[PDB]
Amino acid sequence: AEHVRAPYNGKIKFNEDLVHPTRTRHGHPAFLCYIDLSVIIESEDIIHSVTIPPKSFLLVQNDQYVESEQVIAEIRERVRKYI
Amino acid sequence: SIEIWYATSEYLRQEMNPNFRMTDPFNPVHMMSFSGARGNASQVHQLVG
Amino acid sequence: LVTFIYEGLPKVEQVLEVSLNLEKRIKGWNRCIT
Amino acid sequence: FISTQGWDSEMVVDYRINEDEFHKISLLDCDFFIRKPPDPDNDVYDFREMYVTPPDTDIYSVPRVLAPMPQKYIRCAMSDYGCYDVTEPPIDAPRDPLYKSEREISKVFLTKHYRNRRLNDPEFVLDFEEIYVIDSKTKSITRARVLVTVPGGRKRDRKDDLLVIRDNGNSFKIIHVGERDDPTTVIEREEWTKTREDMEKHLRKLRDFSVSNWF
Amino acid sequence: NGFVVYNGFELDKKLGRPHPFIDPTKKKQIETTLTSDESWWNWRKPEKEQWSRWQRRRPDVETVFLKAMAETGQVKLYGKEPTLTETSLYRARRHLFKEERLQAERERLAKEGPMAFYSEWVKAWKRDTSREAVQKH
Amino acid sequence: WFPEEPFEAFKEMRERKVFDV
Repeated sequence: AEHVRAPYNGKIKFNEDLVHPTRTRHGHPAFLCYIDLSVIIESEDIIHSVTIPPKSFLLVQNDQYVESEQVIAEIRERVRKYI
Repeated sequence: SIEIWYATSEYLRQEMNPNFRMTDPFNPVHMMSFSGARGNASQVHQLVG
Repeated sequence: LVTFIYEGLPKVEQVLEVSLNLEKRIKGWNRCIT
Repeated sequence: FISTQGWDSEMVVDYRINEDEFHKISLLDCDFFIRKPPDPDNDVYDFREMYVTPPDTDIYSVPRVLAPMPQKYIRCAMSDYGCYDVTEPPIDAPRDPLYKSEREISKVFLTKHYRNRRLNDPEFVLDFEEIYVIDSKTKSITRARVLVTVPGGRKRDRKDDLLVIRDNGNSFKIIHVGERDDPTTVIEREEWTKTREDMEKHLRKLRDFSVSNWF
Repeated sequence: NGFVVYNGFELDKKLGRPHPFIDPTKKKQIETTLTSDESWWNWRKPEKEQWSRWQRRRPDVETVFLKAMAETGQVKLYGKEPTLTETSLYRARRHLFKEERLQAERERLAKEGPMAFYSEWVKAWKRDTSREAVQKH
Repeated sequence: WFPEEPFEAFKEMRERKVFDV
């Protein structure tokens, strides 16, 4: 599993209608991506674009603020648990 | 908890060498392992990551 | 309270002392060639 | 003899020329032929008839021309442009060489002598405003875009000018010989530029980069 | 033909003089982001600040030396406290500034003379140490 | 892999020079 990390501080810009809502294995809401999605980070100097490959989980929302080196996307026995 | 801290630990190991190569090329820990003399990146990560 | 169900050198030693396809092709080849 | 000016750019002629009257210019990807008028110095070139062939091959073809070519015979000085390929070939037989150095020539510059003066002439100077570039990769010949900065314009003292060639043999500039740059200065300028960009790329990923200074 | 032709910021960046990484004039804000009312629970800023044990910046040699060099005017920083980017840049380029200080000390020794220069470490010496005073003596 | 089909296996052995007529 490879983690896409935000390369700049900025504002996430993408259309949420091209992605399918899901639920991560960590219990978080997320967007499943099956296409060649384009994500825009509006940084302090210029606008930057990050390409998200298909079959990947997009963990951020549109218009969300992200920091540099922050994970924004994820690319991808029998045990018994007691409560 | 397992995967968030494994991803954080593995990201420190990746950036350990470019940090050494760009900002402290003659750092003793870097030279002792980058030259291939004694020690690998995993053991240095145990010391600095 | 509740129960959840969620998902080297020894290897080379057993090969020397004796693949799933190898044992299935030998079975297949034996009954046909003769 | 024949006039290749204005002909096709990459067509193969239907005859084998005689190389005794031609300038054979050998490059990495082709051998370039320019008709040579007889002369004791062998520095006289006739650009009306030219041919390009694959290296060591007699299948001649008219080269592609990207600029107007001279019509009268002009005396020129030839200088090659390229790199060295110092490789470590695999050692197969006993006493196989540890290294192999070859001169990969990719461009050939033809610089006209000022008023077609000879080398033995005590008043010999080079005319850097008249340079023709031969490219091996494109199998073509062009004229150099020369930029002149030394004062004087068309009429000046040709002895005091210096030619600077950069950008893979594409930038040609004439400066005064006094303002020549040291080789150390050139190497350090290139190193400083590349390392400055690399360092800025490395530091960009930090989240306080936007509120940080260079120093 | 037409082949022969006869003829603050953006300068500190060219020469390598101290300058911001991002030009203040060519700088834009980051607009308005989610206000925790149009955000998922996992991306909401906590209501109260959380104790971290990493809430203080780690001390090091680079910060102290950069603050001293900013006091002396050898370099200028974006703010009062050097950032981690500036600390990394200083760690990369720290030998040049030390060499500049050493050369300045050598020049001061050559200009003032041994009596004036080395009297800094001889406090019991009360005589005048200028070259003129030495020549008079 | 030699194919499981016996005649394809024979052809493979002929091509790989394991066995021939």
